[PDB]
Amino acid sequence: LKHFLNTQDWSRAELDALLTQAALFKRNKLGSELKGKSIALVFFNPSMRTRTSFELGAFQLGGHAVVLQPGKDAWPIEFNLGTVMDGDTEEHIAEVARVLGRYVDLIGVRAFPKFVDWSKDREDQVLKSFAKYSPVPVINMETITHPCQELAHALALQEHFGTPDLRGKKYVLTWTYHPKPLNTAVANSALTIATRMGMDVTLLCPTPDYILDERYMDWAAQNVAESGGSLQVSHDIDSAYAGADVVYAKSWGALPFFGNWEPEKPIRDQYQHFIVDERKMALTNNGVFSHCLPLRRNVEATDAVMDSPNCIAIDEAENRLHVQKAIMAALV
Amino acid sequence: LKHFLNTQDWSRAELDALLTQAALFKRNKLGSELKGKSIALVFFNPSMRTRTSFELGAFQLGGHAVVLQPGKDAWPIEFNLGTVMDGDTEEHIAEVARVLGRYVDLIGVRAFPKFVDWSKDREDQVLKSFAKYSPVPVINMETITHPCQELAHALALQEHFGTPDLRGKKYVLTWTYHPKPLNTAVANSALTIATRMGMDVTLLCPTPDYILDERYMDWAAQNVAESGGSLQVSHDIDSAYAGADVVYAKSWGALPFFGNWEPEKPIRDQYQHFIVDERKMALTNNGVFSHCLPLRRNVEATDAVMDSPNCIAIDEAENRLHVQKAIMAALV
Amino acid sequence: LKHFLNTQDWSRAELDALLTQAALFKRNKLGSELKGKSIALVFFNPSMRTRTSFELGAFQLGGHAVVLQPGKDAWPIEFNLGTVMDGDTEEHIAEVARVLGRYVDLIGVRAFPKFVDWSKDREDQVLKSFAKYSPVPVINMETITHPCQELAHALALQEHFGTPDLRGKKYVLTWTYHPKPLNTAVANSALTIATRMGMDVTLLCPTPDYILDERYMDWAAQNVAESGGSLQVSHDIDSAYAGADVVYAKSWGALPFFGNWEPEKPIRDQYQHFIVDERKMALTNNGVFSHCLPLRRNVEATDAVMDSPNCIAIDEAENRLHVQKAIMAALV
Ligand SMILES: CC(=O)N[C@@H](CCCNC(=O)CP(=O)(O)O)C(=O)O
Ligand SMILES: CC(=O)N[C@@H](CCCNC(=O)CP(=O)(O)O)C(=O)O
Ligand SMILES: CC(=O)N[C@@H](CCCNC(=O)CP(=O)(O)O)C(=O)O
Repeated sequence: LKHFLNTQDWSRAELDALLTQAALFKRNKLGSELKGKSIALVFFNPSMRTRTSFELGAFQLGGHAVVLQPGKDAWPIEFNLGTVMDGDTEEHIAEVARVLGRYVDLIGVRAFPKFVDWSKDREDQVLKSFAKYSPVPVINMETITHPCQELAHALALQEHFGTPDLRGKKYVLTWTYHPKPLNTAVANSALTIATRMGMDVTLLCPTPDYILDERYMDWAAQNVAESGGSLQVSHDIDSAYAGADVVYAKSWGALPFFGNWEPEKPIRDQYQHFIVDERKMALTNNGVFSHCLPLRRNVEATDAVMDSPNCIAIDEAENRLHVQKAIMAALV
Repeated sequence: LKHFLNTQDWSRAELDALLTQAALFKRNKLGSELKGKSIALVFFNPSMRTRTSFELGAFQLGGHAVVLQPGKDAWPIEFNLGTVMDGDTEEHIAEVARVLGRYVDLIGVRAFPKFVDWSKDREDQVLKSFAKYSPVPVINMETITHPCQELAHALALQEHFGTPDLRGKKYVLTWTYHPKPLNTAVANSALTIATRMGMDVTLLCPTPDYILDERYMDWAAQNVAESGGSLQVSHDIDSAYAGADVVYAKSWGALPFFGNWEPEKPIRDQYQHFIVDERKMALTNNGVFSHCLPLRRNVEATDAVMDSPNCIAIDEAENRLHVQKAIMAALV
Repeated sequence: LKHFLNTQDWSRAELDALLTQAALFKRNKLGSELKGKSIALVFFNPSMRTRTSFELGAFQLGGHAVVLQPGKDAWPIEFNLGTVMDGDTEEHIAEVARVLGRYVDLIGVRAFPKFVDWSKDREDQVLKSFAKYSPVPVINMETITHPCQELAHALALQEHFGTPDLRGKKYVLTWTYHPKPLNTAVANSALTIATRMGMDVTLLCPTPDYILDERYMDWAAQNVAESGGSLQVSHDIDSAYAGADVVYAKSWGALPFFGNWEPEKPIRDQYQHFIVDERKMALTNNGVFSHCLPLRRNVEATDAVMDSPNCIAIDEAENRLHVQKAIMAALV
């Protein structure tokens, strides 16, 4: 059974096919690829674009999406094995995935880390459990990676430059400020797809404590050696931005501080100058700027940058709809 | 771009066309006016009829409604401009409206005042922001006015009297009791449409403190001079009800007490006799009674009045579906 | 007007017709029985299978389900008559049911007891009120009985044994452990349908305090005399399980302790050995095991039992979709 858990699991040819089908769907939005079919959208965390785009995507292809929120409307779910369920969880994922598999044709799942212990969060237990027990394809709607975002982002870049080949472009993945410590998922995914696409990637972050999990740094290294791109880490803003063709910003909590955030608060607070403003963008090669959203204006990026004609964030957001339709079509 | 924010923004001819299309849709509920199209229903407050009628209306016309609740499932939204978003809000309406505009064909928004400062609530910031940033038509699902309710109400009245021309009828908009201070929206809208329709309107309320915002009293004055109706404020129950053809009740907090409600509590509590009962309705010219709902029985109106054959509240509620379908059809 | 409140209200012929239509729908899932029609799914409590199966069932038959949660998105509802609504409830069921009746073609309602006073909960006020005031058919999505579960369960059994005739089979309805006191609905329904089907039923529970309400014991007695089955209560595990063809487990709070649960805690806690494990199932005649779900593994039933080929819980869960489609088709 084929699932869409990570782009890293897919061959470059398969990903190129997905991006092309996405472009095709963007030209002809209504279809029958999902006629009479359905997808269960399981959300363990908030969402506006993901829920809306998947729900509309299902509708536009003749199917139907059922939106579920365990702990809210649906019953809370247990993922650990062999435990005595006398706690807060009401049922086990074994039953949840098997039951949904009798109803729907696809299952999407969104589950952010708990931010208590990265050793536990990095195992991707929720997503892996759905893929293990589900008799139908499972789609990652964001856990510790965000593959749907990767493709929406990639398509937006190929559209901007007018070509599917992004090799040679200088890509800057920069950490940015935020009052709270967030998920590294989008950053992990950006690093992954940017290198898979063969760009010259620079991971710009405040300190070594903000470097991404080795798993993704390794994927990136492997992707560069295969795509012909490059990878490097930087703690110097001006050098990183210089000559950049693309700048993608995202805020995330330092992995070393999982379960111990109050000491990280003062640390991030002394780097709010990482905010993407006109000055930094002016150092780029008339580069484009994007963000996965939701975005806090004048915190992660300034009003000027967001409203500049070089910001393609709205186009990338729109593309979530198109690439997800390609993903669902491919899996059914 | 044409939006449906207030009936006051529309010409009488346009409103008559809407009411006629609504009557047509009531005769032939299924259609293809929204085939393959979608509407985002953004709710910042509770709703039963509005969510249900819009959702079903979209379905019946071949489209699909996506229901969103910022702060619940969707991310909280910032509306103020140029501020540093380090608070509770996660994203700005500029991005929210632009993104939704890439997904849906229409956006409906429900956002009640915050009841802290009427000077701020009366600006209609949420609705105006959606209309400003959205590339697609925006529909008022109730903010400080409730135009969809106005048309459902108007159609019910024209149906009751068997004619679209309501000129000459004595219309009584009466305040009624409620344990809590509520939105003036429905009252503002009733005053607006009743005068736009050319009826002889009487705004019956306990004291001058309960008179509606000048904005609506002015709209009413302008509407009367154009429709041939009349407007007057009253604090005397029996004189107002006498010979009335229509009685529309709604409870609302006195505008002067925004941000200072505890002193208003004792005030409203001494006027619970404003409740619509058989005695008051017996003073009317065999008039009809209606309410926008939800309604607290034996508080806002008695069981007898609600169950009387003169109560058209259920018909008005049904009409929300028909007039909203006419509105969506007109905007697409 | 015909509603689906309880199987006990339906003749055996009508129920057999429903089960047969359910089997037919399971073979041909897409249809037009609900084309352009809609159902309002009103949930006062959590749900995963019920919401998902009804929503998908409506979609597969060409209709649309509107999911409502009073107190969450919809307004809270008052059911008592003639009271002064100055409390938490915003509107009365009289208005709610009448309004929904102008929008949808069917109304489903889920409302568990409040667990404070069984004398009040056993009256089934919510369900009865919807049936009383609704101009359209009402469907029980679980209140104090769970008729939809009864049919899904019955169909799964007929499928397992390869025949609609279950007479002669030894059926064991056993109480099982759970940290909290739960609804007797599923148990009441199991007892009802198992006897209606003519099986030899044994109600196995810890003590006389866990025996079901007389109403259901009476229905069972009446069903046995008509179907040719049998009914008996047992407090001995091994004797009950011996030679059983079917074992259905469910946990529920002792009726005598409604409104007084802390003293019941120690009582249930001394019977957690009622859990369905391999040892008890090995005493049966290679019998099948099922549960309505959600199920707490290693509490209500062990991992071994849940994963055994004799467990048909997933099939019963799937059948909720098919029997509910038969129910909606029959009522429209
Ligand atoms: C603040 C916060 O927690 N952010 C998330 C955004 C995820 C990407 N964004 C999306 O998928 C868009 P939507 O479907 O509207 O959430 C994060 O940090 O990973
Ligand atoms: C108590 C309360 O806050 N009431 C609202 C009712 C609005 C009109 N009513 C509707 O639009 C019907 P529904 O869509 O079911 O809310 C108010 O006072 O403005
Ligand atoms: C723990 C709890 O409260 N359980 C419920 C389960 C009801 C039957 N189960 C269903 O209808 C399945 P779903 O639609 O997913 O809830 C009870 O005890 O009655």
